Amino acid sequence: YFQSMSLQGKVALVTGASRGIGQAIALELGRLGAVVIGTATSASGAEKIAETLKANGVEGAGLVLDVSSDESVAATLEHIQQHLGQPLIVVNNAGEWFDVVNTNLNSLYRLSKAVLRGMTKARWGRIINIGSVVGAMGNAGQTNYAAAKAGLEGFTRALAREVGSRAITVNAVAPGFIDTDMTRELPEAQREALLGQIPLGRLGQAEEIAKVVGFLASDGAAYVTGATVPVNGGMYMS
Amino acid sequence: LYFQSMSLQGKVALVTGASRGIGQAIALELGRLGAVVIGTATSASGAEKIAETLKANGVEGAGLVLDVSSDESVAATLEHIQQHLGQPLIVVNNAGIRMKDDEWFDVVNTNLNSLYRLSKAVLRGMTKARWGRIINIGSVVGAMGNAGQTNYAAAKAGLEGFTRALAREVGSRAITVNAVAPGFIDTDMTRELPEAQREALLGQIPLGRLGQAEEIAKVVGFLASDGAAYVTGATVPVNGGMYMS
Amino acid sequence: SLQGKVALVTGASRGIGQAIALELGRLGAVVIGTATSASGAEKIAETLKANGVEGAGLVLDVSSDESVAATLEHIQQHLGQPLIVVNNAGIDEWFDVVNTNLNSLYRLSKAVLRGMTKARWGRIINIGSVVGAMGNAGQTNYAAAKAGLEGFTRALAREVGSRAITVNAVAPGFIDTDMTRELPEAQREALLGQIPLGRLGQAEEIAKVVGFLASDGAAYVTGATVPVNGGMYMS
Amino acid sequence: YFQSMSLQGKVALVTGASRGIGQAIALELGRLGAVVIGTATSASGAEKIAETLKANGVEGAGLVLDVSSDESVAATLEHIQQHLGQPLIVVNNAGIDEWFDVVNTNLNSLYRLSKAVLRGMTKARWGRIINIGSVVGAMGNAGQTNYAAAKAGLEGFTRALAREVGSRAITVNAVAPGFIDTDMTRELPEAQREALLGQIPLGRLGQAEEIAKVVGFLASDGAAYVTGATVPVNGGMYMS
Ligand SMILES: CCn1c(NC(=O)Nc2ccccc2OC)nc2ccccc21
Ligand SMILES: CCn1c(NC(=O)Nc2ccccc2OC)nc2ccccc21
Repeated sequence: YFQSMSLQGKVALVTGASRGIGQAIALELGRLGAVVIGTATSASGAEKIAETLKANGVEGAGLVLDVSSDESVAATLEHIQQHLGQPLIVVNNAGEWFDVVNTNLNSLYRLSKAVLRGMTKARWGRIINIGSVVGAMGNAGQTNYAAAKAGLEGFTRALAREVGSRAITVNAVAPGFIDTDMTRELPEAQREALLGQIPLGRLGQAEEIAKVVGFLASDGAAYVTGATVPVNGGMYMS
Repeated sequence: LYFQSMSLQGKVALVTGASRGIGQAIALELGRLGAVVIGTATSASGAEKIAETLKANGVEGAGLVLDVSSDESVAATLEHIQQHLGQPLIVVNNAGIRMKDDEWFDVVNTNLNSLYRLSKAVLRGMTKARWGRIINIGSVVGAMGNAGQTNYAAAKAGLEGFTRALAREVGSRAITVNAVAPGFIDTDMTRELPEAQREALLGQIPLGRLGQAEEIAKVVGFLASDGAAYVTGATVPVNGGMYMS
Repeated sequence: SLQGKVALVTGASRGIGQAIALELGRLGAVVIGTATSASGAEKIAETLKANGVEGAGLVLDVSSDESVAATLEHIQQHLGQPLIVVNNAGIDEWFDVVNTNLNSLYRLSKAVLRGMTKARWGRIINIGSVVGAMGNAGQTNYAAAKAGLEGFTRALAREVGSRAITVNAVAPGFIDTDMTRELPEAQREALLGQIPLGRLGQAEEIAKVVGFLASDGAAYVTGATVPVNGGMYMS
Repeated sequence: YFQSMSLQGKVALVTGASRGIGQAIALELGRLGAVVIGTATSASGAEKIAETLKANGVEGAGLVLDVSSDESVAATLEHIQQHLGQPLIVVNNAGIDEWFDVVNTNLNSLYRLSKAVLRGMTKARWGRIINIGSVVGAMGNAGQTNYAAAKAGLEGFTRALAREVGSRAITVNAVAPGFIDTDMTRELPEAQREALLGQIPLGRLGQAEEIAKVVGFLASDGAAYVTGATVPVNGGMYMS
């Protein structure tokens, strides 16, 4: 059918939506017809999200959420339920190597567990996990990226297996080197070395992540689950 | 003249093995998205069936006879398409060629040699246009036991590696190369199963059902689009959560 | 040969852990095996003595910072620094189990690394869990634990490599243990039919791989997970 | 006079044994007690192999083999059968936009050889096939492409063949080297060498002997439950 009908009738929760990849996802799910709730860690972030949605003709809301807190999670979901409805599309974009991976996976799990009750009841759902962008400094940066990706992949596949019988899919998107504020002011030598390892020869656009998410949220992705889609211009780091 | 804003309009898509099943659903999905579609089969009747199926669904294009194992068939088929329809810039390779666990070698070797032949031939046009999409379709699970697993895991491993390598080679030209790896989709093999076997098969699939051909096609249609321009070298599994390697 | 080396093997009172303890001892290491109880520890100490292996049995709870620190201090004072460390002890449930096991691996590994850093040599070898149950939940849990094991092992290897410490893992498939022994004949048969070699693995066959990874000739292997599964791959 | 060697009584065929990794594997299997047949593509290679085996006290032979030729394969194996015995340990270390043809041909060669030696293993109900992957051949994107493609084909092939032959207690495994100290790496500029080392957690190149040791373990009885596996030997440098 028509693109702006793809998600009509669905409420999407997108964490970390005030800028960058998260904002582009919020706008793309809106354009596909979802009601969109974007989150930020501050009140002004939340308000910016609400304004950006309105400016682009997307219905929904901006909210304050801290995915590391049980209380923030439970309160936020109760707010959404009462005022907008049950979020059946959930995009986790809000985030040395050990602590970071362990904490991010704990956060994914907390949020996922909380939104699954609604999806179990509806017998339908989409959980999409967004991995971290390539950039960070070092052999340490490489270590950290490969570890986070490996944890993201394994988690996503496990959770998909658990929830599959309820027609809930769980997938992940693993970005490579994407043009965000974080990557834009990386020293020129690191940026160049990164470009030289990307077959397409350019950075990815936030919108190019968002499009993949939008597809995974759609009905035609209903038999994709447990998958991690790399969006990296052909640069594979393991 | 009619200019579409967010569609495959103006693109010519070649879909090999389009007379039934997955290939046919892909041909119809790319047509619905606005491409001109050339579907192929190894026989005149398959080609005719394709041409009729396109016309019934309002899709412009053609059914052609193509044998991907033959240099002559490949070159002739591409020359024909060039002259009459234009340069195919979306190419979907879906044509591949008691099941025992020794059949993996010949099948994987023949199919990769065919993927390579076709891909090489259509790359010239994509290089010249500085745009392209090559999308390789994997083989479905062909049988229920050990041999079935062995042959499916081998074909999927060859497909993944080949796709990633080719993507690296052509990336600088803004040509993406991806693959779609199906799991269990509705087939004769699954239809002719005893009820206990069918139920045990479904119990190995987290979603609890077989996949539809259309559900493969939708993933291919996305890969062909502009918004998948940064996806390359990837193999998207479409298997309801059933992962076998 | 491992003469002159002190090896710590967690979970050594039976099965895979015990076979690893005896194998490293046969290769000449001084061996400290651990159990969660005083009787387990004592059984370990008796087994080592019966096989002529110098070392000790100790009580260790890898989930406790105090147990870890105390245990390592005990070993340092009485036997020396453990430079070969084999982690074989482990604790909708896939999440908590994996998350806790990786937290334990990390705790122990971080503690034993001081001594390896000081020696400029080390071997950490993580043992994966055997397939724990038949069918989908068993597959989910096993694949998840294996995936977390592989990624963790690779990341740690990258962090400690410059100190000539290797970090590797061994991922067993179906091994002849109490779990597989208490299976009904029909289940056992169906299981064998999914294993190309057509038999269950022996605990000793895990121990031999570990014994090799502990050796000098494995010095360029790091970050690797060796599957010991008779050709049965699940993920 | 009597020593119990872990491969005593076994005949090992090692392809590509005249230098480097293949030679170190031939010497290692010999030290472990096997009778060793090393091959090369030329008569002088073969002779060099035979001299090296003799200098190290290893029984066996150097032979000319071209793994791309059915005639050379069948003739060479028949020769070995008649004069030395059935090779029950086989180590494939011989190889020849080019990624395709190289990988595709090497896997076709592995298959030809493997198929030919399997009848003897089937008869004995015991075997070891060990496939050696290519070292990283060049710095840069093409080098990465070719290396990742070869490794991916090697892994998939090795796992499939293992599945096919498992019921006969024949194991099939691969060893995937990273950067090993040989002529290619020995002659890089100091800045490139230092940057290469900085991508290897262990901070050094691997030795040929360190690949040979892993092979020697895989050939042993204690590796009997390892099959289908690809052991990376790369100092922690993982490229895919
Ligand atoms: C947080 C520990 N961890 C994990 N996984 C993890 O924590 N959980 C996990 C991993 C795989 C599958 C399911 C999981 O549940 C968290 N993967 C890692 C990879 C590299 C370093 C650490 C990793
Ligand atoms: C037919 C031999 N073969 C090949 N042959 C091959 O040419 N593979 C290949 C070529 C280019 C790039 C990647 C490749 O494999 C992943 N790949 C296989 C994978 C699994 C089982 C057998 C395979």
